[PDB]
Amino acid sequence: THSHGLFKKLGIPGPTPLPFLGNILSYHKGFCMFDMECHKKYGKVWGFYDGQQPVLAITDPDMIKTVLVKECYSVFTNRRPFGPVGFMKSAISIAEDEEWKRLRSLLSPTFTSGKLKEMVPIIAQYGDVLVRNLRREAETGKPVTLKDVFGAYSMDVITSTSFGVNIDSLNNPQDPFVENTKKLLRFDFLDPFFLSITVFPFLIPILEVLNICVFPREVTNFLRKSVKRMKESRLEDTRVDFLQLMIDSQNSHKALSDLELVAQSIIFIFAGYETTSSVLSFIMYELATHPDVQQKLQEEIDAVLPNKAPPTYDTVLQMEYLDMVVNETLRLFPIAMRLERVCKKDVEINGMFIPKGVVVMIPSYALHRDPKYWTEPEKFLPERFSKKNKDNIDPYIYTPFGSGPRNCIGMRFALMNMKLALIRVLQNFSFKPCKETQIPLKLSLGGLLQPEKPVVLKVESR
Ligand code: HEM
Ligand SMILES: O=C(Nc1ccccc1Cl)Nc1cc(C(F)(F)F)ccc1-n1ccnc1
Repeated sequence: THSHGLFKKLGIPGPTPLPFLGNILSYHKGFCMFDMECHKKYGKVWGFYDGQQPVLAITDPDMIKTVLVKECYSVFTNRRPFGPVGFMKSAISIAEDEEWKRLRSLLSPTFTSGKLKEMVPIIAQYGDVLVRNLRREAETGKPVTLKDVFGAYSMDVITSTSFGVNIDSLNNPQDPFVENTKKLLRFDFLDPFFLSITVFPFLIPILEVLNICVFPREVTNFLRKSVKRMKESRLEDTRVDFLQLMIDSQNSHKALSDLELVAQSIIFIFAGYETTSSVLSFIMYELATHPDVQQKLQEEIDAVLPNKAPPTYDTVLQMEYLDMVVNETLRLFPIAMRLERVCKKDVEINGMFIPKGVVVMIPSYALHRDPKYWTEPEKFLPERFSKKNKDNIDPYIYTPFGSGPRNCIGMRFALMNMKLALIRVLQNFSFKPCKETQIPLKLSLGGLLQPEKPVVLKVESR
């Protein structure tokens, strides 16, 4: 069509596109598979079309450095729009250009290491809540789905970190916080809706004026009113909360708005609910099929934390083998699967012309399983990140949280929240592969990096 000849005139390889659709039909196996194939059959740089949108994939570590870090503020500043957002336009992950830079500057102190030390005790409380619910699940003698026990833990952590709501989600699934935020799941960009707007981006403004938001409107309105209630109730009571830290910044760039505060509060829930639980389920599955790693980690946890001691910020950063298990699992399963930046101007990077409007993509999943930089990439060898071998890895081929000024702002929080859970559960429980567990676990063919079947494992007291 009009823009389907852009990659041919630049001498860039890629799958031949079909009219009105581009290469969306090649998504029959999902983004992860499709990127790995195009890597094998085209080399280091290739291109494809999401409808009429040209997407350029780069794998050179220097080019990834230029896009994500070097020329970030100048050229590659924003991600591609993904649908009708409504008032959630002010979310930091959705904000663009000057709005994003202000929001990140006014929200960066919220994710300091010092503020994280102050949040460890609160996250610790629901680690003990997790084992109690896990004790009953283990005594039943039946396999346990890890997605639900971790989702309950992640929900409990989010409600206590973002707000002052202290709830046991597993046994109290009736609080309006628990019910509405339970629907804040990841986006399957290969479902009929997101596929349709990817081929029909012209329908996004139509959806917006219909007040059709990508997020559930009932959940957003409830959470906005809840913050309005809490903001008044916190004043009447006159704290360690993502909200309170934002309140303590609003009263003292230019400023942060009341609606902006609500928007960022919801995005923290959206960025943390399933992502933490999904990675936690992935981590425990890999420990069950490789008990040697599970044994050494359990021994290391007992060494740093004798007599089932409670974890502390400093002790968590001390445990090395736990950091190795988390990193290697993220290498096998980068749940973002991709990193995207929009080229706002005509620019040349590392001797390559990038015309304005092209979406530049970094295939995180494809790079993390590339035989070039990784040895036996299909295996779970957590020793790759040993202190001696933790330098050979290129920090721009392994990008689980992204890189540059637009990386995951909650990387330290997520890593601490995940590790705090892993210490408590492993030092009390051991996990064995039940029959229903798929030993060669298969990944889903949709837009999410999730297993084909929910991971079920046998759990027992230690
Ligand atoms: C283990 C779970 C998580 C993983 C694997 C993950 C990964 C990522 C990735 C790959 C990005 C895109 C970075 C890039 O484009 O350069 C991102 C962005 C972001 N994440 Fe996370 N994330 C996780 C959890 C969280 C949590 C719990 C929070 C909230 C406390 C959070 C807050 C954010 C924000 C605010 C951004 C956008 C930052 C920006 O646009 O400037 N993430 N994350
Ligand atoms: O852009 C993303 N990539 C991603 C990261 C982790 C897991 C899965 C994915 Cl696909 N995720 C994202 C998107 C939004 C937006 F929909 F508002 F754009 C808001 C928050 C996050 N997010 C999740 C975890 N950390 C950040």
